[PDB]
Amino acid sequence: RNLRVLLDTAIPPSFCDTVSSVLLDDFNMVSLIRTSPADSLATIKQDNAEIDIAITIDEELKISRFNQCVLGYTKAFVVAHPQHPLCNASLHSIASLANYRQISLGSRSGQHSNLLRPVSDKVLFVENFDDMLRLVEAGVGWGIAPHYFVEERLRNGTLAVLSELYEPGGIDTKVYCYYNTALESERSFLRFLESARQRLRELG
Amino acid sequence: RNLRVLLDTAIPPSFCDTVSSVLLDDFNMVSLIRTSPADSLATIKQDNAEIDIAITIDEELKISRFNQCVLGYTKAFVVAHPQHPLCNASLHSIASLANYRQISLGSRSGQHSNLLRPVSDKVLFVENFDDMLRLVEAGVGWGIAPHYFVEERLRNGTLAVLSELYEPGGIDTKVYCYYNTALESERSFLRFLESARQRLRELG
Ligand SMILES: CC(C)Oc1ccc(-c2ncc(CNc3ccnc(C(F)(F)F)c3)cn2)cc1Cl
Ligand SMILES: CC(C)Oc1ccc(-c2ncc(CNc3ccnc(C(F)(F)F)c3)cn2)cc1Cl
Repeated sequence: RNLRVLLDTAIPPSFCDTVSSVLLDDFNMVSLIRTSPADSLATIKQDNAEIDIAITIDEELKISRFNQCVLGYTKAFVVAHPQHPLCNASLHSIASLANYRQISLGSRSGQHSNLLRPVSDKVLFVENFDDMLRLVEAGVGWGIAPHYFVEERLRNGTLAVLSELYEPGGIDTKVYCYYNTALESERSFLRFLESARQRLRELG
Repeated sequence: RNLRVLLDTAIPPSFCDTVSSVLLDDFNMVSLIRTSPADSLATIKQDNAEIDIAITIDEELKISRFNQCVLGYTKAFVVAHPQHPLCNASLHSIASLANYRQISLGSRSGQHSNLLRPVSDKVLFVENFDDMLRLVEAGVGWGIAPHYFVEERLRNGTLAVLSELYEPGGIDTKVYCYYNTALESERSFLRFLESARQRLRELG
């Protein structure tokens, strides 16, 4: 039968690399789908999408018709222009960053998870990290981005990090894997889980 | 828009690993499809399948509505049971292997490419390498298989190689990449080509 895997934008692509390497060996067709973390959960719930596996950071225990396991952790950072105001203060709190503009990830349904619910009251919603960064690089605000996006930008100084007194080394965020009940009865999935887990570990 | 990549069974899975790693970065949805090498070409020709990229070993310059490039080489071997008759003779020719039973890959359309057209006159068609090997291990005949299938079997002695005076180190077979004209105008594809090429090289 056909499979349809979903990976949110927070998960780096070299992960879907190793996901498809494994699943094809014991399948016919594997469809990889990318979505904003704000849209990931809402997508699988639609019975119309026939999503069989979802791999995202958003959290929910009330998801129905699916199950839930943990694959590992990804990494995120609070970034802002190097000359952005809050780099002068090595001691900026949540209530201090809530008074500036955040570049959040707006959802296509309007709902906002407790995960990606913006922190600031002055917010400017986007649908993807590429646009979140095009703004943050212009100094329009700050935002929380995956490590793989802000990796190059941080090394060459186009972009600085604000989240080091909060959590040194970046904000670790669980990657979860929702999966439809029927795949419980199958090896390859268990083989995929063990490989996906060892795959997210190697990214540290 | 949506993409649908096709990989034949002769190409190992860790290759579709690196194919999807690259394409997703600059796409929304990538669908990976596995097919017997005998069925690969016939599939893309069907305009009903909406195949956008095909990656197989079968050869044809008259393919219409597509283009054609070369990605690298895979490897194959002529294998047979270790106690199979033709291991006694270190000097078996094509006309000597044509008198025994071959386990070929039959096609769903009946047609047989000049590539996978069986060599022997006594042939037993299968649709996949797993069944080709279940027979060859039983000593029902010999067959031409990809390196990644007969890798473990050869190391632990469950299966021997007959194709070393023909071509030492295994029969190298070009992997090609057929691709629809519209993708000519795009970077990621050129980025995919250069990565897929360096990916098949690393498998040597
Ligand atoms: C420096 C300190 C004073 O400020 C902050 C520290 C931490 C947080 C913070 N909020 C939400 C979460 C939940 N997880 C994510 C939310 C959004 N996106 C992502 C990802 F980028 F991974 F996709 C992950 C994690 N951390 C917010 C602030 Cl403002
Ligand atoms: C030892 C010698 C005396 O015998 C032989 C030597 C070589 C050949 C031979 N024939 C066809 C081709 C074409 N390429 C493939 C055909 C089928 N399958 C595959 C793959 F496995 F890769 F998918 C590749 C290559 N080689 C046949 C014989 Cl009998």
